[PDB]
Amino acid sequence: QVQLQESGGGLVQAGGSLRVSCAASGRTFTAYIMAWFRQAPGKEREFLAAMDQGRIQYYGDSVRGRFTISRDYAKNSVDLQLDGLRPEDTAVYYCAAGAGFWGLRTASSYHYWGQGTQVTVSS
Amino acid sequence: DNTTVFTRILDRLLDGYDNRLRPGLGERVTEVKTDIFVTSFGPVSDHDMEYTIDVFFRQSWKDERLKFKGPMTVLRLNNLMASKIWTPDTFFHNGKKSVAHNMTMPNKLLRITEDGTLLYTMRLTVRAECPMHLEDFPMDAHACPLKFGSYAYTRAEVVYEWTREPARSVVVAEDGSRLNQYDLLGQTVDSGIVQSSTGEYVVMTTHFHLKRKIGYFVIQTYLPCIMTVILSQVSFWLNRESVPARTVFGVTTVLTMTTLSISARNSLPKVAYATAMDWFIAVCYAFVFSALIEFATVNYFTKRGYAWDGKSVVKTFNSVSKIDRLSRIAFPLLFGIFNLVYWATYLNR
Amino acid sequence: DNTTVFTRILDRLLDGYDNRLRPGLGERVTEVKTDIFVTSFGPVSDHDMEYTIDVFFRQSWKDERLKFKGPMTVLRLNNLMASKIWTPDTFFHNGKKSVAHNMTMPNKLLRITEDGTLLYTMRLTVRAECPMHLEDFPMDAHACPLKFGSYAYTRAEVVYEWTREPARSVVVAEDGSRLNQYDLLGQTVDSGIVQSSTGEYVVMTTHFHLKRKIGYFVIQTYLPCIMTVILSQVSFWLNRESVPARTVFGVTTVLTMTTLSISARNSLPKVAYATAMDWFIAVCYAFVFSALIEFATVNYFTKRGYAWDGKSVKTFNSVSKIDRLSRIAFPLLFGIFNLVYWATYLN
Amino acid sequence: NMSFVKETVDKLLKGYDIRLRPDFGGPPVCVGMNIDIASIDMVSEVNMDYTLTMYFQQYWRDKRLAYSGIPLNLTLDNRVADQLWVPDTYFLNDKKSFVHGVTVKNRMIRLHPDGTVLYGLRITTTAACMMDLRRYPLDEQNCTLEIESYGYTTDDIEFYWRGGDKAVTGVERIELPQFSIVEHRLVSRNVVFATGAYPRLSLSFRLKRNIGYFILQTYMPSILITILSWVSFWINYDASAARVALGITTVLTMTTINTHLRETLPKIPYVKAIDMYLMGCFVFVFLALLEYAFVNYIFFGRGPQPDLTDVNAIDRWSRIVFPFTFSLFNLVYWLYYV
Amino acid sequence: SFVKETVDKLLKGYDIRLRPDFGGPPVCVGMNIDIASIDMVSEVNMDYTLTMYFQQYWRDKRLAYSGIPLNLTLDNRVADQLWVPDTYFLNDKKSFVHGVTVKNRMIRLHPDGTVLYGLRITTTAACMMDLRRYPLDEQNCTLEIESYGYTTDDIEFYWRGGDKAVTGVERIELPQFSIVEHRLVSRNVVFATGAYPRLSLSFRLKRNIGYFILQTYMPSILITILSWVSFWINYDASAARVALGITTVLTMTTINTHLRETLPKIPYVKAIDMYLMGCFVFVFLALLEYAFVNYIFFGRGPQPDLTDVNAIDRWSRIVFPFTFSLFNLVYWLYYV
Amino acid sequence: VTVILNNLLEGYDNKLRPDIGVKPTLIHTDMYVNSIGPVNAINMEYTIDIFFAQTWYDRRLKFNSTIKVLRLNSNMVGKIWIPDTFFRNSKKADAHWITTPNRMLRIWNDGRVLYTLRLTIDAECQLQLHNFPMDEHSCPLEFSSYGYPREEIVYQWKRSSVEVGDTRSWRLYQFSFVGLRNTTEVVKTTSGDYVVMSVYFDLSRRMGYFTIQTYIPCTLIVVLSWVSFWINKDAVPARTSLGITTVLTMTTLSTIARKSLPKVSYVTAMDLFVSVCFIFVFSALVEYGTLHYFVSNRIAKMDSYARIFFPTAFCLFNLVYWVSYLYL
Ligand SMILES: CCCCCCCC(=O)OC[C@H](COP(=O)(O)O[C@@H]1[C@H](O)[C@H](O)[C@@H](OP(=O)(O)O)[C@H](OP(=O)(O)O)[C@H]1O)OC(=O)CCCCCCC
Ligand SMILES: CCCCCCCC(=O)OC[C@H](COP(=O)(O)O[C@@H]1[C@H](O)[C@H](O)[C@@H](OP(=O)(O)O)[C@H](OP(=O)(O)O)[C@H]1O)OC(=O)CCCCCCC
Ligand SMILES: *[C@@H]1O[C@H](CO)[C@@H](O[C@@H]2O[C@H](CO)[C@@H](O)[C@H](O)[C@H]2NC(C)=O)[C@H](O)[C@H]1NC(C)=O
Repeated sequence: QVQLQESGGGLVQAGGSLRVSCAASGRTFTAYIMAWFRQAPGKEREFLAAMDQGRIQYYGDSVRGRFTISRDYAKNSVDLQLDGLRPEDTAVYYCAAGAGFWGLRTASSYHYWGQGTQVTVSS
Repeated sequence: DNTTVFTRILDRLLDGYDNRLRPGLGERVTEVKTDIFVTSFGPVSDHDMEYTIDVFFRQSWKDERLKFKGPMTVLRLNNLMASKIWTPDTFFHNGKKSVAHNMTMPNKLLRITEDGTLLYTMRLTVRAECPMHLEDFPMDAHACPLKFGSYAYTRAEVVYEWTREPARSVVVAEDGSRLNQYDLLGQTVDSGIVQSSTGEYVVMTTHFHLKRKIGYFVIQTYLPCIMTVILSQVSFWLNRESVPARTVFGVTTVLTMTTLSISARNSLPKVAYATAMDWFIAVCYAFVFSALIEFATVNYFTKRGYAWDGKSVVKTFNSVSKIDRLSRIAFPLLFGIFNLVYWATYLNR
Repeated sequence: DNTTVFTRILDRLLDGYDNRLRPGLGERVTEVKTDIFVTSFGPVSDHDMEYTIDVFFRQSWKDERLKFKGPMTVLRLNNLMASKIWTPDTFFHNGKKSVAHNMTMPNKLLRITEDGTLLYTMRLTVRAECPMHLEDFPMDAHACPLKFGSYAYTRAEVVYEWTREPARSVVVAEDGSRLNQYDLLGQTVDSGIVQSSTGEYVVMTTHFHLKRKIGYFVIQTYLPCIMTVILSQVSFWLNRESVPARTVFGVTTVLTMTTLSISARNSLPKVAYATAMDWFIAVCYAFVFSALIEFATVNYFTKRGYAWDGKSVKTFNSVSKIDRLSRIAFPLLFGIFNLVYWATYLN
Repeated sequence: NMSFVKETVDKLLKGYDIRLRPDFGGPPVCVGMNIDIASIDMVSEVNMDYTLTMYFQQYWRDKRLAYSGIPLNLTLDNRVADQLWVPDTYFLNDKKSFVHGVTVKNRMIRLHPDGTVLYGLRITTTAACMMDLRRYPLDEQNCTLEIESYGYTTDDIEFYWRGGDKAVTGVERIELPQFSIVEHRLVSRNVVFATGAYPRLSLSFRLKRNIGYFILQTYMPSILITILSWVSFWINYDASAARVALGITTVLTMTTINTHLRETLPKIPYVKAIDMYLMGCFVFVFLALLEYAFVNYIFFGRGPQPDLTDVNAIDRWSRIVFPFTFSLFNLVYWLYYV
Repeated sequence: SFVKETVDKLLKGYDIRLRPDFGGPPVCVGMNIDIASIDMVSEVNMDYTLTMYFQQYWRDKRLAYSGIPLNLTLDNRVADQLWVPDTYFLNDKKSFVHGVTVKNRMIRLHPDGTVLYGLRITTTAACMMDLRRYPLDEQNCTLEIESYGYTTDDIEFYWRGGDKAVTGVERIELPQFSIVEHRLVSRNVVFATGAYPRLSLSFRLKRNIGYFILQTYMPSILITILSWVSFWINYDASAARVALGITTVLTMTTINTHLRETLPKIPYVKAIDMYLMGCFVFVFLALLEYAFVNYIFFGRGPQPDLTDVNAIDRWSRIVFPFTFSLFNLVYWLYYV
Repeated sequence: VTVILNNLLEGYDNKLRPDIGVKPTLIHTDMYVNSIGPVNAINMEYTIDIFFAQTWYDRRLKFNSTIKVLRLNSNMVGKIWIPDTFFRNSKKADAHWITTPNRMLRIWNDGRVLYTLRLTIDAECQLQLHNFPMDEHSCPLEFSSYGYPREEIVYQWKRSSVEVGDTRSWRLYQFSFVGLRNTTEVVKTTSGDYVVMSVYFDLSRRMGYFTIQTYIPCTLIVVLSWVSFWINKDAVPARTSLGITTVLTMTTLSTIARKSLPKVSYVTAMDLFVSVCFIFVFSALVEYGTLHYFVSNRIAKMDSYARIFFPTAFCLFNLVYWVSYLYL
């Protein structure tokens, strides 16, 4: 069974960077779009970043210029360089992978999902 | 001396003009405004994982070295003038063999407005890539991309941007479809950034969403496989003394399923896994394989090698087999139960 | 700067140089010295009777208008200046749509020595025509020619010749086979003179001696034809009364040989005669078809329709005096024919 | 006589600006077209296209190219067409096209002494069709050729067919090996894109397909093989290995006809009119084999336990019904699709 | 402006027929490849199609400009007015630079004279494949980059960054193959004219096996097994035990005939021809087994194991499922 | 003698033909057929490789000197008026450019100009495929000027008009070169009257390949169905199964026999043969379906009649077939 195991960090100072990673196993995702998401408490899943096969970084409009997605096609993973963490970014970060049919921004196009990583920004 | 006025304007614009320099090379970025009119979304080749598209690829940018004052507010010029003016080097990031048409003249238009705002369209036939995930073949869907950007000019030099609310800046002509097998459900327009070895580039993106109509493979593959399993299940309804006849059912329908299982994966990329059509044939091959192993069991317990003459009642004759009286019900049932789980797993996604 | 003196040499070579005129136009002939390095002898197409070849086509001559006295003796120049200097109009006589490569630059080099000797070479991809006689298919051998000479210059103006003892001129790369069906058994070069309607032209010839590897057609054609004739002779060893069983031998094995007679001609151009493989199929079709005429004769003399029982000695049938001879004649005459076939055509 | 023509052409091209349309600020230039079709090469259903070779000519009037003293129609060399204004007319259906270039690039420039310019081209284009193969192979096909200016709108250029019904010639001399050209039409209209209103001409065709091939290829074998499935009704029911071997080998032969026809046709998502017939004749073969298994069940399964409960009655029934049901199948088929 | 005068100073009297340092040291052209995709790897034509971003760095002192701090990214048409190396590919059958919407070149001048000349090349490079272990084999496909008109006295090649020169290999997902490793070899080669520098990008294409199981192997197993039904059918059924073996030697033929349509005309026995001729023997011996039975009971009748008719069948029910299972154990351990 | 060429082109206008107000230029064409490639019956084409020569008189290229001939390269072709001769029925015509432009240009002192270039033409030949495969064809090769009418360019053949090579190295697989003609006609099109030269290549097919692939397997399987008349009555599964696989093979052989042909909509002479070869295969099983019925349920001596009648009625057909398509 495909497991999207995640890592990263739990707590960070407001004004400190973080690096959230996502390793994959059971399927070679070198042809899929591996993306990140964000679900605030009391709020739907919000798109953060995505990288295609051709190393093309699709960012969300509210998070552009801050985060930097980077994939590792050899180790079959995806990274998300958290940078400039405001206290409005305290949520659960999900790791997705899918072909993007009616997608690349829509959360219903990703068939494989991660578990989640509570990122807490304290001021 | 009628048309000497517009000749004087065009010669004045090209005196101190250098077509090797970006407009504002050490000043600012060059906001190129794009637009695509898809005339015909041509036939998708499964064997090459490619598709063909025929677009009017529009571009628009402001060149301040082409300001003029004349009788007209826009110079609807020839395509020769476009080769003497800086035009951006937009290429397609996943094009295999794309054609810039030039029948009968090079299909380009250049329109210089009075303040320098240019318009520059081309009629292209892009044969682009489309990475396919053929796990649910043929009941699947694909998002074939069409991705373009500058080749030499980085993010800090040329920035592409869609005109007029990007979701409605890639319009498809209703006449030209050219999709016999697939079905275009709509497009999705986005924009991204690469990190090449030379720098960041601005990359436009249009994902065309397809959906394979499965009407072909029902006629050619699914119904010849269903009607072959039924022919293997005809042989349960014969007498057990017809060994040279019930063998002909159980072996020729294997030869039929062998012909179907070889010629089903034609015009497909030789993928390293089983498609959803392969999970239908290999199970339908197992109802035909087991319809002959069943007869090998009934032949093993047949004592009397002669049929019922008719003028008697049960010399001693062979009774109707208890394996046949069960397998007249179990094999049409277990095939029908599989034929519900198969078409509900895949037609719901 | 430093390269100003080399621009002064190259501009002086082209002042008054006419590339439309042969060197030594009213004095002598132009003795062009050719050389071919075959990088890869590409795949030979039977369906087109052509063959691809990838050469370093070298040719050298003396031009007394390009002499110079510079700091260095050989100007290893760019490929741009070769379009401003007379190059001989060498074309391939049996050529077809051949390709001069243009990646990433046009693959040409021009080297001017200080006495005016040029080394204009090209990387071509020649698809020459090879007329094939397929009467011994597949046990045959071909001599596929290259023939190149000038086009506008007769033997009185441009004369071609080879360098370095002509058999050592056309050399092939040892790691450049690129043959999956044939086998290059060396080449044989020769000069020549062709009487055309516009004059007498000097023609350099090069005959590549090929030979077809038999092993593909033994697997795909000869073994399914032998294992069908053996299969059709299985039916002799059965009893006389299995008429719905021995008929299935003599009808399927005719269908099998008919299938093999079709998909064996697809490996050829559609020539209008019988190859040496068709004479194997037409005789192997005769042993299969005679294995059913035998059974139709045995069934013509069978009187009782029931077989033998495992407890008796009712009148049962005999063991078919035709069939006791057909189990000796048919396996032996097919063995005699293979010694006639495989010793006539393997030489 | 000779140097006077040489000094006249040198002053027509002196100061001639090929970047400017004739009457660049004034009225639109009227371009009249004329097509002489050489041949239609191939009409491929797999690629949904047709290859068209034609002599494509254009007349327009350019007042700058108006010589006076010479009483001739100066047919110049085709290299001057790179030094003149010619319209940027394209083909919207064009996939792949090329102007022929043997022995030179086949163009012509025939200047007239009032400024009228003839610009001929020998174009071989591979224009696309959109085929409705629901009635294949008993169908009629509409395949067009959309001619349109690219850069100049209807304010700058206007198109018309010279001799509005006799502009396209050579249609009746086209010999297609499979189709048959019924008629052709000439339409002059205007299309509106996001950049302006462009003039558009359209030569269209009505390709009716001939069925002399498909009878000998698919229909007439599928008739005779279906009739040979009916031999198992005049054969005794005791012959188990004979009435089965008819119906088993006949569903093979009705399969191998279907597996050959799929190779020459594209991935069509619907039932064609030839797939309404091969699947239809497959049922008469498949029901002729279920008929024996219904005979072989009554005499042996319901033995020791339309007319039924009788073995010879079902055969005497099926000898009349299947030559009557299949004969009604052809009568419904060959009247609905003809 | 100031840049328009600066570029014209660089290209005033710039002789593109002359190598940089034409009378002195050789120029060091450093290369860099960013592979886009590998389109199709065909065994019939013995080639593969490669699409890549091919880049070259060298320095040229004639193109040095001061004052401007920027890297002058010029139009691609100035590459027809500069010196660029005449690097080619030996394996090249048919290649082309992509020309939509323009010819995809780039010229990025640096203020010390360093020149970037990038290309987007789709080349069809050749591979002579060793198909003796087909379809269980590894391959080796190279790309021989070489200068044409300049010897090693004039030009030198090197990969930039060492092993980090060729990128984008891990992004490649071939449907048939699977890339194991790639190597970067820098050397010199000697022709009859001089010693030329040569670079080579090699690959190791290991073929996936999941296609050929469902296509060739797994049918041919389950049809060899259906020739074994005849040993359970009684020997009196002559029309039944023949129709098994006759249809099964037809069915092993149709697997063989529908395989050579998509495969070159190589003479040697592959690993799939060794298997399909191997499974043809177990089918053919299962039909000779019946004619051995039918000769003993009916020919030797009236006048290992014994010549009893039931004993030969009970012997063949054990040996042929054992020998064919022994055949696969030798096969799938010699090639895998 | 560079001075001869520079004065020859100084004041020379290559846009204008010679005698543009005086005379139609007379061009003496000359053709050397190097080879004729495969006549592709599917696309109705044939490939031809020719050396194509043209001589015309250009008074502007006169020169008074000693050399009396100027044997030149293809570097002068782009500076002299060259006629715009196109092949009227060509589809993919290509000149040769390896290693140089393969063109030849020779100028004599009286103004006569020889111009020869090597060409491959995929010409059009509408194959009337009746009497297949015993047909004879005359494939044309037509050429004329493109812009210059009859009043401006007139072509003419020479006394050595079309010259033929060895004919053994040609790529004529199924055909055989039997004849050669030429003609001169003036067509009438929209842009004037053009003088159209035409070369007709008479081609006849050898019929050696279709005998091996089609005729011999179709006859030796009609004979395969004749084996059942010697197999006795009441051999019911063997008489039946011999008469269906013979039908199954006629379905296979009729399918493959139409691969080299295009999709023609009529009955060729091969299609007449195979359709009759259905009938003797069809009427061999209907014979047994008659004989099995009317015995179990004269007619009983039908096998005594069918062993004589069916080898008679098939050999009588070959007397009608092979004579009416080779003679009469
Ligand atoms: C793939 C199927 C594999 C089945 C393997 C089954 C292997 C197995 O062990 O079969 C035994 C038996 C055979 O059934 P079947 O009726 O064919 O065999 C009867 C049996 O041998 C009696 O003993 C005979 O009578 P008797 O001796 O005179 O009293 C009788 O002959 P007669 O009365 O005419 O003289 C024979 O017909 O089957 C079942 O009971 C149903 C199993 C259903 C199993 C599930 C079937 C789907
Ligand atoms: C293509 C071959 C054509 C062969 C055409 C041959 C045609 C021909 O004339 O055959 C006659 C005969 C048939 O031999 P065969 O043994 O099959 O037939 C026996 C024969 O008919 C006896 O006369 C019968 O006995 P009877 O006294 O009547 O009661 C006996 O019946 P029964 O004892 O069982 O009751 C029959 O079985 O064959 C030869 O003598 C050897 C020929 C070898 C020929 C080998 C040629 C290779
Ligand atoms: C030059 O071309 C013009 C235009 O085609 C010719 O004028 C036509 O001549 C034909 C007879 O040849 C008449 O039937 C048409 O009515 C004329 N049309 C017009 C608009 O005048 C003219 O004859 C040609 N002149 C020469 C010398 O060839």
